[PDB]
Amino acid sequence: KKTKGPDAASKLPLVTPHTQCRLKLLKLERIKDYLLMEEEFIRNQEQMKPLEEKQEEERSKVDDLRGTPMSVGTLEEIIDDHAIVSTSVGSEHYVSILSFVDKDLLEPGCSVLLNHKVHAVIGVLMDDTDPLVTVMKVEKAPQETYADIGGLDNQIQEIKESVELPLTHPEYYEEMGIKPPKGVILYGPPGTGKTLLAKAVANQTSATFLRVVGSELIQKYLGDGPKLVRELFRVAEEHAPSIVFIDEIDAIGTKRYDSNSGGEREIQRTMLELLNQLDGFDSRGDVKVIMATNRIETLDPALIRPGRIDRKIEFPLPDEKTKKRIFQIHTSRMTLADDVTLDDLIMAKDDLSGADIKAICTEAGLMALRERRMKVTNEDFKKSKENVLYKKQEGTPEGL
Amino acid sequence: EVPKEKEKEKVSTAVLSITAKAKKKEKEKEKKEEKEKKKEPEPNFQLLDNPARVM
Amino acid sequence: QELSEEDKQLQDELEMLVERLGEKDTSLYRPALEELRRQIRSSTTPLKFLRPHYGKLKEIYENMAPGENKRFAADIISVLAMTMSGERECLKYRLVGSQEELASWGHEYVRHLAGEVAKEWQELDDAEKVQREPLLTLVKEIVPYNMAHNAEHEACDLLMEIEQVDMLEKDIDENAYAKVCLYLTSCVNYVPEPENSALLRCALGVFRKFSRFPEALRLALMLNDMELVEDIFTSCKDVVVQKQMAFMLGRHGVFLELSEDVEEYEDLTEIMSNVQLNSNFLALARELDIMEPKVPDDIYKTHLSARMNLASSFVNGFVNAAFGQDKLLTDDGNKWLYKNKDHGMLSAAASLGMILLWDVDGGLTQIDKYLYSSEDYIKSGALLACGIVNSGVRNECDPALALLSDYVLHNSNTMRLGSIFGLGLAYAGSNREDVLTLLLPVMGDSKSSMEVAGVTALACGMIAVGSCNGDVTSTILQTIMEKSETELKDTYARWLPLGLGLNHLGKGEAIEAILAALEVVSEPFRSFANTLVDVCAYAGSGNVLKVQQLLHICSEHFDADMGAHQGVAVLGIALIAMGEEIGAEMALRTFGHLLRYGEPTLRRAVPLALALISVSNPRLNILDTLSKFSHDADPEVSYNSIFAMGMVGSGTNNARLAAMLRQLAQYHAKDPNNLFMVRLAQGLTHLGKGTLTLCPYHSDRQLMSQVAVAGLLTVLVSFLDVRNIILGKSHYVLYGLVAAMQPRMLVTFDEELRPLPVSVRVGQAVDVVGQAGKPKTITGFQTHTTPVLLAHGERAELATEEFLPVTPILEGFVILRKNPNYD
Ligand SMILES: Nc1ncnc2c1ncn2[C@@H]1O[C@H](COP(=O)(O)OP(=O)(O)O)[C@@H](O)[C@H]1O
Repeated sequence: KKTKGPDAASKLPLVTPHTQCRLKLLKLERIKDYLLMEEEFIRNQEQMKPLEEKQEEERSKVDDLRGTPMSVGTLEEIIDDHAIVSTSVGSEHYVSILSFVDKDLLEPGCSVLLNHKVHAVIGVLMDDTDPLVTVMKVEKAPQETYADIGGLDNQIQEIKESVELPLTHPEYYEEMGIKPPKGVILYGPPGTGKTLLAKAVANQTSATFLRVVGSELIQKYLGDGPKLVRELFRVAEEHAPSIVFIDEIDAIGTKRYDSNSGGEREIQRTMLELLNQLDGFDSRGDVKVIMATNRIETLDPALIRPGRIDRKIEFPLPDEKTKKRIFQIHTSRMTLADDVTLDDLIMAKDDLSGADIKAICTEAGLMALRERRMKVTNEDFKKSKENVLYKKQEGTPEGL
Repeated sequence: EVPKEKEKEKVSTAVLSITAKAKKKEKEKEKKEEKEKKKEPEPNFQLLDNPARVM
Repeated sequence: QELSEEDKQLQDELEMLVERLGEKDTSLYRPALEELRRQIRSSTTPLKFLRPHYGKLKEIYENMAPGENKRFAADIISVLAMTMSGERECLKYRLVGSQEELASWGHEYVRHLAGEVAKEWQELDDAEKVQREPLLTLVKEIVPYNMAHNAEHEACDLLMEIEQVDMLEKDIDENAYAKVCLYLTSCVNYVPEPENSALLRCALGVFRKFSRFPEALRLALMLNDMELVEDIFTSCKDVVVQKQMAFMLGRHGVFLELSEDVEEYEDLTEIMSNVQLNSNFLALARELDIMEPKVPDDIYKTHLSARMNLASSFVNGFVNAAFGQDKLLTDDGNKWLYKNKDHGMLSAAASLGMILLWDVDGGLTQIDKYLYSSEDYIKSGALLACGIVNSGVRNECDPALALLSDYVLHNSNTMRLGSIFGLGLAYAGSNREDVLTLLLPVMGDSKSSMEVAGVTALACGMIAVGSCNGDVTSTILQTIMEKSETELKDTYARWLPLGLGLNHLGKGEAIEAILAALEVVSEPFRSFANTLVDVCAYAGSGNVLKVQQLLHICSEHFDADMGAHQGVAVLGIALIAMGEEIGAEMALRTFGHLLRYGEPTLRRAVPLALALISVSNPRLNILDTLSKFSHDADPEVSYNSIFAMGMVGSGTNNARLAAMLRQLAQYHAKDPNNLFMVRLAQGLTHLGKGTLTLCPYHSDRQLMSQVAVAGLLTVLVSFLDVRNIILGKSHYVLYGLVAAMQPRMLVTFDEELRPLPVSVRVGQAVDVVGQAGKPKTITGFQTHTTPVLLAHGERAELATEEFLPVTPILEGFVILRKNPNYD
């Protein structure tokens, strides 16, 4: 019922300075002038019409036969000449449309019009705007790019190779006749994991993306957690081949829980449906499933096997240079200071992750805005360290 | 008896900011590079032949 | 509201002070303001308290006796006006003020002062040049402050607002000049022409001062001033800068004609002539193992006819272009052309020359046998093959001129056509007086057909591109006048305006004289010709005014059918501002609305502009939109969409796009008209094995090479109406891609000019930090040996600080020298 959405927005995010300067001013003037010229173009084309030809052949033949009164009902079945439509209050009509028929946009389970009196379909509402049962493609192909995250070059190269084995050079193993949808099993500290998302946006630069986080220990009798994701990756194959990011459910939803029976039925269903979908002998498609976790220990032996789920990748903690790069990225938007106090905040620091880096950057601006408002607050040199302590790392009575 | 009709369908250009800045430069270059017959004489002093529809 | 206790106490204290300063007797006026100003200029290194005292402070400042008291009073009014500004009261008070050292009153004050100075400098009339000097002195005081406190980019903003980039040169030091110049270059893309040339000239001035000649040549090429290019080439003297200049001219394709008095002149003219281009390109292709001749059949994936075989030959030539290694047309080539039917032998031989392009020695010997062929089409194709071979690459003895001796003006139409097109491709950008004086008389011939005259105009335009050749234009106009209008405006006179546009490419302004001379022409062809020459001359400028004129004219009904010039307006829409990413992707969106609600001619021409925007750049949205519109009802619209996909994927080897074209081939297997050009699109995608890109934007994708865009535009002008012309005869116009076909890999030499195996890090290079004019940041270091295919979005960077390049721009050719700290 959903194929694509009109992407006529996000007007050139590449504003090079992202700070108020003449160059950025001039880029915006070119942006606005083009908007003015495009609007003037379309308005002049629609107003200074190519030709006046009667009632555009609309009101003469089709509009009158469509009629004034109408009602909307879903279209159920298709037959060679007629069409089988399930209208409101459970009515069912077998009529051939010939006025304003667009068979491609008609489709089963879509809203069509009924002209009353002689109830015959006369049109279709392609908008409809109610495909809301299971919605996971709403966040498809996220705009985040490689440049958003730095200092992770080894992992970026590894994931890029693992996901550019398809798309790029598919004939490579098409000739090798394997077509492996191995996916990637991602490790990493609990202080990260939404980077398991950030490193995923590198592949999200191509095709769409689906996310299943937390899901459930599929107590549902039908199960169909992984099975519905199988249907959605089939939908992804219908679309541009998407990836499935199941961070934290490859861990909990697929736990190496070591009891055998009487175990919430996910061990029976979820793990067994995961390896069926992860085996290329059952389902085709360029879909690559990114299984990311923060507990490598709970890797189920089915998930452990690289024979079906290959391309194990470990996410380590950032190094000194990586900490410098991520701090530079996060403070670039805020113009931390003119003294550039960069290395003092990370030189003695250890076990600091991306979420902590983002938090301390945000809190540095918050503390400055609190009362120390001084644009590039001269206090920021040490207040960045003041809010990098911020306690809140870990707290547990004494036991020492 | 005379319509005095005009079909324009003309809308003015909405040049606003930098096009208008060039227009200011265009201003910089462009700076150098029936009463006597209507007051008294209404046509009421005419002569008419003997066939004349007059109330 | 309850404020802070100490804050309220200080507020009351300042209230008492301002009341004292507002008292009647002035004997206490001075001490009150002495006390006040010290804490006024305290927080900047307060202003909240004096918010409601605007009128009282204005009265005190006006009432202050002239002298010290008045000018401190004007000082305080100025530093407070940054908050209480209904106008530039800060600057009016400061002009009345002391004009002593201002920079100590806080960074916020000096920057508000700088902005207000820029406003007044723009506001003051021409007759007012009294206060301009004090504002300039204030500017020359704040620029060092900006340089010290990393505010050089807004310092550049105010200096360009006041048109004082000349003293920007003298003030800027090299320690921060690189980012300032990058900021200038970025502003160049959007500034209109007069200040655009001004910023280009100042950028040349900075780089000449700081001995930054390699990037200065890049900027000179942007300025398209060959005189300044020669001047700066003379200015630089070192052997390393001399030889990198010669690479840059050779990579651009324009030959610089100089004297042998310079050192190592033989190598300089050789590397400018691209003699070693072919040898290096084959050597790198062998090193990548990408040399095997890829069959058009297994490109087609035939696991599941004369024109179709012709398309197969053309795509085979596209794939094996610049290689010269293809036995399909070499061993049994004579059998293939004999088996070929009708008009295609000329194109098959030209395709063989495409295989042998840039291969002068090998190509000439392997085409000499086919030169003496029996069929006129094969002979003409062989001559065109010779011109393709010598195209782009320059030669000392220039064999093309002597080889095309009788065929240049030969009576046979096909033989003359092949020679003329060959000479045009050869002398493209040479601007040679002898070639011009030999081909323009051929232009003046009356026995040649209308399309032959058009091809002569095309050859003259591509030879004299961006030269404003007056005699070429006069001959063009005279030939148009002599030809009768009725037979002029049929289907083929569309090459004469193209030659005019090429000859005045990138110049503008003077086009008024050409269009005024052309005004005598009747509307159906004049309205097309003047628009074409205008958009070609103003290409790469971003003229929103010109494009909205094109938008207005294509908005007309135009329904003998003069509405053809709506198409060239569509091409002009993309052509004017294809330079940077902005101006191309909203132009793309404009094309989408054109297709969304547009005339049949408009939607016929839109895919051409779509391909022009992003040739050789496989943008996902472009590929999707073109694929969705490839199945439109209008056959010509489908043809343009097919070719647009081929062009945007040209020289990319994009696997998913190739799969889409294969699906299109299955879709269009029933109709050969779409089928053979879908094959053509696939051959374009795999052209040169993807080694040579087709985008005319080189030198970090920001320089317009006139010859390449000339050949590309000629192809798109042909593809305005291929529904008539490719079906009929124009199987030769497709060979204009030689100009746009340039390699996109890195060839590293050394000071002794030997191929270095130095490895570099290659990956996506997009802006991360925009705080200033920082260099573009690269991510994804997939480092390997130096032959690396440079596509859009991604750049290259040296792996280590061990080999210093002649220029930081890393594409095409580059010399790497050992760093003094290399160890
Ligand atoms: N190395 C990095 N560079 C840039 N941004 C990062 C980096 N690491 C994390 N981030 C950003 O910080 C956010 C939190 O990252 P992460 O540590 O993955 O979250 P969590 O710890 O909640 O899983 C992410 O959304 C990501 O965009």
